[PDB]
Amino acid sequence: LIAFDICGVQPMNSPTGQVFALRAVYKKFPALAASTQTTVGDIYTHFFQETGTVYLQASVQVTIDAGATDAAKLDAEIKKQMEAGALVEIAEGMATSIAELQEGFNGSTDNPWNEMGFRIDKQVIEAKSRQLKAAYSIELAQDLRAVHGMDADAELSGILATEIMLEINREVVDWINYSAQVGKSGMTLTPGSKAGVFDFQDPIDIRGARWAGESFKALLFQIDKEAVEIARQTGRGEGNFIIASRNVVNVLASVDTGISYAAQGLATGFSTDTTKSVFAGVLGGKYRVYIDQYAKQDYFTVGYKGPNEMDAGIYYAPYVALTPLRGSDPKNFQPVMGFKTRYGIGINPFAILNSLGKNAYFRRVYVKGI
Amino acid sequence: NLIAFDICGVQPMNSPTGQVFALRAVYKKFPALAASTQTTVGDIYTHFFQETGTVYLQASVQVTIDAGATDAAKLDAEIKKQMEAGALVEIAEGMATSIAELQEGFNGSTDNPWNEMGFRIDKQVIEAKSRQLKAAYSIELAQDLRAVHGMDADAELSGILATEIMLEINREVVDWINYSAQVGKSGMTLTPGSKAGVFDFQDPIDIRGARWAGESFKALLFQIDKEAVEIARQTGRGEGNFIIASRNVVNVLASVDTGISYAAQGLATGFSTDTTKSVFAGVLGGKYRVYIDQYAKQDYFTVGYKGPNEMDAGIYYAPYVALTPLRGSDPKNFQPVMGFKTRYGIGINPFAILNSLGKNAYFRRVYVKGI
Repeated sequence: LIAFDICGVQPMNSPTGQVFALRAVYKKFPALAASTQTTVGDIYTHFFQETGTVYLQASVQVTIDAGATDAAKLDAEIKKQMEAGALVEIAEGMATSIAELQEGFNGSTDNPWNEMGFRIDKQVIEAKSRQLKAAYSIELAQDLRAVHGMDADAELSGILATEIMLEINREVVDWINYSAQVGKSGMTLTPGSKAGVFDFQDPIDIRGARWAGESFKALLFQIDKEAVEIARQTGRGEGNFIIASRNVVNVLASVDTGISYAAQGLATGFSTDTTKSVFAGVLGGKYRVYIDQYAKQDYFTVGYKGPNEMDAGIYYAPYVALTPLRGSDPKNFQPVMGFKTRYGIGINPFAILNSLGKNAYFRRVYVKGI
Repeated sequence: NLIAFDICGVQPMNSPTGQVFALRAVYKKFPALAASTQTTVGDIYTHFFQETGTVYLQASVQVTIDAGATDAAKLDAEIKKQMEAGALVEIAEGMATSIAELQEGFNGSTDNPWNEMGFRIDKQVIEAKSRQLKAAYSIELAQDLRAVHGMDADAELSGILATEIMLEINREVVDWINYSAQVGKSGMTLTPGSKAGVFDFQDPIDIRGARWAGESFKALLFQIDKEAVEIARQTGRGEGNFIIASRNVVNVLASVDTGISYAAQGLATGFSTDTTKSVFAGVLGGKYRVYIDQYAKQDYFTVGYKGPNEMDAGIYYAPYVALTPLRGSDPKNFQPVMGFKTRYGIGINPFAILNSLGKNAYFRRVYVKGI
C-alpha cells in the first residue's frame, strides 16, 4: 500500500529526470482634521495618538470639532463619531477601494496587457534510491516453515516490502513537514493566539469552548483558516488534504460522524485486514486526511492538491520499485532479502532551501492540549 | 554540416534532462648519509646539502664518506667529489619508488590488499540547452534573388543559416574546451626559462635555440608532445589524441611532417568547388588528429585526449534537437525571418562549470605568439 495521492507524480523512466509545476507568477485618503465636514461615503485618514491610523468612512455628514486643535481632543471627537456610527474603520479594504477608483476613473486603454498570473516552471530530479535488508536467521526460516507450514522467507520478504513502501510514504510526509510554512501565523492568527501552536486547553484557540467536544471542533475551524491561507498564497484554491498525527486524527475523527473511517468491518471481524497505510476520509467534505504513522510529537499540516499532475507543490516520480535483493551473509551464510526503489522528488520552486518553511501549498501547525 | 565533435563523447538524449557518463579516475626514510658512512653499491642514502635542500644518492661505489667530515660543509664537499667521481648518483622520486617496493614487497602479506580499478566512473545531468538564429533578411532580395539569379532565395538563406548555427554550436564546444582546459606549458611541462602558458616563436627558449622556421616549428611540436604526456599522466588514460588550434598555428603545424593535413588539392585545383571548412585538417605526426578553430580569438592550440568509449572524452554533447525551423516576419517592417533552434546539453568530466574552469585534465591550452 502507498499514499502518493497528495503529490504530483509525473513518473520517471530515467533518473535526472525532471518535474513540472504550475507556479504562479508572483492611496492618500485625505487626512481627517478638525473642522472637516466629512461627506457621506467619503473616506478620511486619521492617526490616533495611540494605535496609529485607520481609514474612516463617513456615514454621517459632520464637522469634526473645529476647536479640536489638540490631537488628543480631535481623537476624542473622532472616537465619539465612531461610537455614534458617523465614522467607520477599515484598513487595507479601503486602500483597495481607493486604488481601484483612481486607476479606473483616470484610466486609459493604452496597452495594459498582463500576463496570466502564472510562471509555469520545472525542476531536475535524481531518482534517489532507498533500500532495506531482511537480515535474518537460518533457523528462523527453517522453523517458520517446519513448525506451522509458513512460507518463511517469503513472508519476511512481504513484511520488508511493506516497510520500504512505508518509508517512502514517511519521506514524502517529512518533506511536506519540512517545506510547509508554519501555520497559525500571520494571516491565520487569532490576535490572542500563540503563533504556530494550537492548544486545545487555550480559551483563545478553542474560541471559548467547553470540554473536548467543542474544543475539538475549534481545531477544525483553525484548519479551515489554514486552508484559506493556502488558497490565497498558491492562487490555486483551498487546501484539499490533511496530514496529521494519530492524536490529531483521533480528534478529527470525533467530529464529522463517520467520515474518518475506522474500517469498522475490520473491527467487527476482529482485525481481518488492517491496511494501516491509507487516508481515513474527507473532513468537512473538504479535506482528505492521512495518518502520519511516524509523527514525532503531535501536529497537523493542511495542504492543496489540484487535478493536474503539475499542481501539487510536491512531486514523487517513481523510477524503480520493489526490486528484490537477495543473497546471504558469508559470516554464517544467513539469508539476505531486501528491496530497492528509486524515484526522485521535487517541489514547486517557491524561490530544498527554497522550500524550507516556504511551501505555499502547505501550512504546518504544532498541536498541544489533546 | 559536420559536428567537429568527432573527438568528444556524445551520449545523445532521448529527453531533455538528459544525462551523460564519464570514466573518471579514482585519484621511506632512506637512511641519512653521514660522515664516516661506508656506503654499499646499490644502497641509497638521504643527504641534506647546505645548499638547495636534499637529494637522494645511490652508491655505485662502496666508499666511506670522509669520516672526519663532522662539518656539514666538509661532508657536502666530499659528497660532491664522490658525485663527480660517479660514486654517488642523484635520483629523487625514482628512488622513493624502489625503497617503497622493496620494503612493502618484502614485508607484505596475503591479508586482504584488494586494490580498486583506478576508476570512479560517474554521471552528470544535462538539460537540453538550446541555441538559436534568424535569417534577418529582406523581401526585396528574395524577390530579386529569384528574378535575377533564378535563386530559390529563402532556400539558400536557410542553408546559410543552418550552416551558421551548426558552426556556432561547434564553436561553443571549442570555447568550453578552452574554458575548461588546463593551462599547458605549466608545471610538469615547463622548462627553466619558460613563460607559463605561452609559446613565443621569437623566444630562443621556446624554440630551444632553433635555426629558422623548420626547427622552430618542430619545437612547437615538441611542446605539443609534452602537453600530450601531461594529459596522459593526469587522466590516467594515455596521450592526447587530438589538437584544436588557430589558423596560424595549424598552418605552422602543417609546415612540418610533410603530409599531416589535407591541402584540399582537389578543391584548389577545381577553383574552390566545395570548401567544407568544418572538418579536421588531418593528423599531426600521425599522432594527433587536428581541427582548425576558425574562430580563434587570440592565437593558440589545445592538446586533448579521447578514447574509443564515448564515456572517455572529458567533454560531452548530447544532440536532442537540431535545426528545428523558424518562420515568420516582423510587422515593424514586415521583413521575413527563417531560422533554427537546436537543443543538446553538455557535460564535463567532474574533475572535482565551477570544477571545469582551468581544471580539465583531458585538455591543455597553450597560446602561441610570434608566428
